[PDB]
Amino acid sequence: ESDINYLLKMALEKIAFLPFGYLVDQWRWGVFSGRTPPSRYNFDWWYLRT
Amino acid sequence: QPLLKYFQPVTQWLQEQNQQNGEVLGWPEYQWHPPLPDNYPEGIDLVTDE
Ligand SMILES: *[C@@H]1O[C@H](CO)[C@@H](O[C@@H]2O[C@H](CO)[C@@H](O)[C@H](O)[C@H]2NC(C)=O)[C@H](O)[C@H]1NC(C)=O
Repeated sequence: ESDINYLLKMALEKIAFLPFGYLVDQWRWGVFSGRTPPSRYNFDWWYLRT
Repeated sequence: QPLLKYFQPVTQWLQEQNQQNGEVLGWPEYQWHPPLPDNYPEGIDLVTDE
């Protein structure tokens, strides 16, 4: 029981972050390459977030 | 380029008309969705033509 408590404590910061890190650079790659023009910054951002 | 050259007169007229009407090109507010018509499932056979 203590091990599950500790593992859920750890997974709230080491697993909830994995979508974020990939999302951040993926968006910036799209912006740099030209696939996200300045008229689609928020559209693509929130598409990646969801 | 040939496609844009072919449609040059219509696109010039459209640009002039949009600038005169003061429209914003593109669709900001990408989240907007039209509201459901009142009593939609059962009020479909009503004439609303001008
Ligand atoms: C984007 O949405 C924002 C927030 O809803 C809009 O700002 C509001 O615009 C309405 C309509 O003019 C105003 O009544 C509100 O007072 C505005 N709120 C604020 C905090 O400024 C904004 O106009 C929208 N932008 C575009 C380009 O559609």
